[PDB]
Amino acid sequence: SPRRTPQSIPYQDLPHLVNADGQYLFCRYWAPTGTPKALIFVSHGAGEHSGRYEELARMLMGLDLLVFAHDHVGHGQSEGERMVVSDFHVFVRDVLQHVDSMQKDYPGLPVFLLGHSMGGAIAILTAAERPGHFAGMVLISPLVLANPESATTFKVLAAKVGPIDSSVLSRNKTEVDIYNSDPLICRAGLKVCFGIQLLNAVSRVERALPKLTVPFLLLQGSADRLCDSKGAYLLMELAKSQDKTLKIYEGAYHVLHKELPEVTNSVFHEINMWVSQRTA
Ligand SMILES: *C(=O)N1CCC(N2C(=O)[C@H](c3ccc(F)cc3)[C@H]2c2ccc(C(=O)OC)cc2)CC1
Repeated sequence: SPRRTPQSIPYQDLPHLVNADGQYLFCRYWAPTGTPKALIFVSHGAGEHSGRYEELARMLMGLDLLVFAHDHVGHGQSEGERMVVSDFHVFVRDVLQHVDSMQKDYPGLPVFLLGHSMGGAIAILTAAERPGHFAGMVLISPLVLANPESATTFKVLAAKVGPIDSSVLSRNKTEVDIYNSDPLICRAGLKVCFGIQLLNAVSRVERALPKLTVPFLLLQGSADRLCDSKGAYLLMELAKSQDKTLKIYEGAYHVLHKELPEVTNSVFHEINMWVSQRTA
């Protein structure tokens, strides 16, 4: 019987990969017409999927980069129980599988990571697992901090065994409406087991910072209620990277690449300049 996405589309008709656990991951590619100058993997956040990066990926592809992504396990069109992961390292392992496959096909090219929220924690853990392997990282409100009250709470709830208000994601109301009606987004509350894996991700990110040397661009909104801006300042201070830059968007919420047009246009421009300077 054909393996199908959670939306019932056969994987045989879609770009995909099978991970180390035998699970099908839905893949996306945005390849330039000419020979690519670099590769870039796009790592999405919790509850979302790779299609949300369509416009950013088309901008990167226009700079002669070959952009690629997959929906993380338990997300979007990939297999797995929704927003469940046996251990957070599965996300890192699967990104390395896809990166290694692309590097086999395009040897010699520099490879960048771009990650938002949970996807940024995955990008940090990926670059920390292979020091010197990546040319750079673009982090948009990465998940690097855990609230201590939620942390102790989830540990006790896990020893025994609510959806986010979409308006906190962005000040751009049309983008909030798009988010609320995308069938590939999981807007359900956090499962206790997955909350534990996000706390593991935060703890692992803390331990990786003394070894994190990859160049990075960090974009953070000052009014982000999901990833507090304090974490972006701590990441700038604690990462060992010789090439690190922070840009703060005053008043902006969490999803900077889908924020008010003035913020989104600046985010696209800053990522373009940063990646262009490091692929020249
Ligand atoms: C990006 O993919 N992410 C943004 C942050 C989000 N998140 C945490 O880091 C919080 C959390 C809580 C308990 C845990 F056990 C593990 C992680 C969770 C969260 C933060 C803020 C809110 C909110 O509504 O603020 C107003 C809801 C959830 C993970 C995904």
